[PDB]
Amino acid sequence: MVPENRRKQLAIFVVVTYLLTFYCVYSATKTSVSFLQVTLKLNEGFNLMVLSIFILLNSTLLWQLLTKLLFGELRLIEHEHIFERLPFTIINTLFMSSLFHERYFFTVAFFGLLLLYLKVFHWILKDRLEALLQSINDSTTMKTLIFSRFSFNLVLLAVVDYQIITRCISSIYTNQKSDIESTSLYLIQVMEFTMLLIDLLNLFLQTCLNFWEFYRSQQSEGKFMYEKAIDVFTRFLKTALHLSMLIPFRMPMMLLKDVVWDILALYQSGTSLWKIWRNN
Amino acid sequence: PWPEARHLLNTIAKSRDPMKEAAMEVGFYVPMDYSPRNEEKNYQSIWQNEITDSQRHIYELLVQSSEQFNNSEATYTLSQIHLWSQYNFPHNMTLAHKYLEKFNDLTHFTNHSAIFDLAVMYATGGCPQDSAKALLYYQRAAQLGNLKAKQVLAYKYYSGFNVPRNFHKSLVLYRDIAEQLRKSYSRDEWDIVFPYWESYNVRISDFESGLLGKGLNSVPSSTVRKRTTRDASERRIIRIYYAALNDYKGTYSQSRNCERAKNLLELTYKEFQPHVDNLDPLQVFYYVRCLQLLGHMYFTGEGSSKPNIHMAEEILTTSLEISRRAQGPIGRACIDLGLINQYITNNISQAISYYMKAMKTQANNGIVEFQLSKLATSFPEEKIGDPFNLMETAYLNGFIPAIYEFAVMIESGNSKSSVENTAYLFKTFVDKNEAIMAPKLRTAFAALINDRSEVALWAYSQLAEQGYETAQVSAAYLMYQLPYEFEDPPRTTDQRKTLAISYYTRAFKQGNIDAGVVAGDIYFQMQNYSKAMALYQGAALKYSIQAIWNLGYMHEHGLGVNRDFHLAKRYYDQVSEHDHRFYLASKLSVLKLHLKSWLTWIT
Repeated sequence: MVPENRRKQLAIFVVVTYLLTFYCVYSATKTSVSFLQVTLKLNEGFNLMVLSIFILLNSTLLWQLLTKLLFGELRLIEHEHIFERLPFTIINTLFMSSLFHERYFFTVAFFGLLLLYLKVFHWILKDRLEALLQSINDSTTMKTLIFSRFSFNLVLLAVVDYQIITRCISSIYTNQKSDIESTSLYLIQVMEFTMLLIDLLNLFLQTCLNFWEFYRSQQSEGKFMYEKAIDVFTRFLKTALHLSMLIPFRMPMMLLKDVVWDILALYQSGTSLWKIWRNN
Repeated sequence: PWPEARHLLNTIAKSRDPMKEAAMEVGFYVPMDYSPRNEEKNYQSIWQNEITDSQRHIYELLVQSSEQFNNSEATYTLSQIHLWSQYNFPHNMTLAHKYLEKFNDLTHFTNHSAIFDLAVMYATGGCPQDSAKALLYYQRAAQLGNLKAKQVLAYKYYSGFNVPRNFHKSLVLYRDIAEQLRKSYSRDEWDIVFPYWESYNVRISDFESGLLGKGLNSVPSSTVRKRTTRDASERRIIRIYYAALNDYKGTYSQSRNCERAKNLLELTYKEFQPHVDNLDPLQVFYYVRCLQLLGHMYFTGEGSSKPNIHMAEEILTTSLEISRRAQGPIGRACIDLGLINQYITNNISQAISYYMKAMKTQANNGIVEFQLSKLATSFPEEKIGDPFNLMETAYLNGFIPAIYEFAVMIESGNSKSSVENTAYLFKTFVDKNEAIMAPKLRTAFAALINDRSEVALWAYSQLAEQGYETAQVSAAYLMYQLPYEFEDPPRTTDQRKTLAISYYTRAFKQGNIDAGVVAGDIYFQMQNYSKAMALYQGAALKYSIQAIWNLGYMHEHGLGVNRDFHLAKRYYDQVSEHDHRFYLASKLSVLKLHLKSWLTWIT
């Protein structure tokens, strides 16, 4: 996580960043006439890069503190999962950001950083669920209080993503303007967000399945069958929504990139379906 | 005592305009505020230490001659010393006034230059100002037949400033002035080639950042010429050509030198002629360009005693032949060819051919259309366009005598001859001839770049009355510039500012934009808040961004209008829309607005 010398380097970095940004702001200020001129001066390349650095650093710090607040402290397994799975999605965000040129620069990185925080949250939530399953204790039942804590985390994520996706689809429906590229960007955000939502639904059904199993074992077929059934069901939901959304737009690149893995998952689903036929 | 006074004064060389001495072998400072105490004390110190004792002696005997006897001729020269700061003496504005008063008593309204200067000082209130005496003196100076006086009267009657508006008198005066100016030219200079007088019509404060900021001012910067530019053999031709050019077209810091460029061109041509064949890739381009330049310089005669027509024609035909291969630009070459064989020789058909071959070129400004119109007038059976159309083209392009001829044609015929158009034409011509009306721009720059700042203010102030918007903006800027934010405003008197405001206002109404913004900001600083809206609206109507944002700002605070946040956000949308780079600022402003809104929602 954070070694002490890395924390020292972090302190150095943050303080020199604040120093740089304050100095550049003051310099651009005292050599200007009006607010608008100093804005046009800050928009210049070098100071622009410095301010972007400042925003990025402060945003990452805010996100790290929010992580500390929600998930408490992270385990080594979670941190390893993160350090391993980050670069793939990071390069994917690089792809979708470089998909759009200087015209679409700021909001793209904005929403990309947001969704990045969201997927990280999703992965941590999944691994915390797996931990809760391993560390489960039958001394008490799956009380409405511990289950309420965990499902409260879940519903926080669900509601925030739902509000964002609804705001975005409302903006899409309202703005049938000439910048169809911005609407396509919005729909890409919708696609990523609903992929995350389907991840929520799958994990939620897995949690309710395990809780109902707990309920039956305490009060009173192989669960793997129903687990695989729900997994392939959610994969069907994904593929259906991916087609129904990307076909309308008629995208040449995102379409194939998604559907190749969709049909590989469909091959695996056909294998599991044959297994079901075997147990049918 | 005056004879020996003159014999001594003949040995001081009143002033050196460095723009010329810099031709044998930067920047400057403008002040920010003004205080009569500092000026008087600087004057005391200069009189104490700087003046040489010979100057003490000559100046004191001059004072004696001017006081004891009403010499009426030491008076004037002492006036000119104290006013234009010549012979290394400093500027005083009150002593000049007193001495001009005495001079005007002596001459009983008979010397017109003194009357003009007195009228200027009575209208500027430099020394209070009163328009009545100023206008009376302008009339009296028009009586004697002084040109600048008639011009400033015309500009006054044509702009509606300080008197009701009238077009008839202005048109009459402008026609008279154009008549006199045409009479001032000879037949050769007017027909063959126009004398090339360096232009210093630029406004100040464009060598520096600019007015109201950088990259924010709508009107494009006006600095036409300043040190034009863009490996052993190659760079040699580029360097030599750029040396020649920058030595022909004089710069602002350094004026022109001709004989140097002539000798250089002659040498390089004579040494490069034998083996031109091997310069095929690009050197031929600049080589033939140099040939064209040297040929034009031979043809005009500048830098030499007299023109050499035959040598010029030969070199021009050779350069044309060389340009035929690689098909380089042929503008000036064919232009000058058509010029020569039309007047020097009488072979006209080839001249018509050359003109028609050079018409569509870029290097021509207005000469071709002028020659064609005149020739078609002399021989109409050639069926070569329509002279009226030729004159329209020429005038639209910017050739000086074309303006006069086009005005004559458009007044002589209907052709939609609204008096406004004729007045505008004649005014543009008078303003643009610039070689007899306003020569003092050069003197003004000379005084500026040797740190004598006040006299530059005087000169530009005198010019601004004549209507040269550039002089107006320069004078106003020298009297008040916009201060950097979070810093004290200037410390000058009220009269200074109430004159600068009028100068900026007229500069705006003439067609310039930024002056309106600075005038609004001045009224803002003086805390009027009433007339500011007027000027800011007049600037907004012409799509000026800073004006829009400032109007929004003044709406949102309680001044004038009372806190109509709706129109405030509307104007912020306006400014965010009308341009691109300023998105962030408009958005952050609306954000501050909404923040104030929520903090008021709390209470």
